[PDB]
Amino acid sequence: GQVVADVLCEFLEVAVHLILYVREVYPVGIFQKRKKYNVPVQMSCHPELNQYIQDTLHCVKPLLEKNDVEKVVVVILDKEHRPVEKFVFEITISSDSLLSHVEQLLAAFILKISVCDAVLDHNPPGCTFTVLVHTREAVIKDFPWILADEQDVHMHDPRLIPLKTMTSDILKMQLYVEE
Amino acid sequence: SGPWKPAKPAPSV
Repeated sequence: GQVVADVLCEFLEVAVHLILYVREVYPVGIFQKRKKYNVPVQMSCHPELNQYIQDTLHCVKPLLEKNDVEKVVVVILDKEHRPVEKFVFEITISSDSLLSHVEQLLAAFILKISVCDAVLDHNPPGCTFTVLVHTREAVIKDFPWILADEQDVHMHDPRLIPLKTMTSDILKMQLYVEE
Repeated sequence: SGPWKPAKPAPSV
């Protein structure tokens, strides 16, 4: 329960950073490698951006603790505050031996965002982002949450981009065991 | 169900 919310919150935070990096929402100069993970990770060093992402997700954490969260969407906007890109994380077993659970979610997402880096055109300059939280059917000081408008939700003709990983193309891997 | 977002926008840089 608690542990799942914690794993997901950590993952989601790093994920926000890697989206901002790969998509150049902010200048590459604010990003640095984190050797705290045994998977490659770029994260912002910009203290106020980091505080912002952290506050956001630590508001989301209590809802994850009780499975009230249907999805978390990281939305990339031009500064017309139109959604131009939507990273949807739907919220719906393995050993720690090579990768921690957090690192496994990171590896999977890194495989996806790397394809992303190749299929998607560059975004216009001056893009920003926000996070949308999608609760299921049925905190912090001066960090309130409002109801989203339907301007930063819907798109003129959204295109689902299947981010099919490298391996998926190259290799299919199957395990057969005895009796 | 919302959706909900932070009132305060992401910082600038």
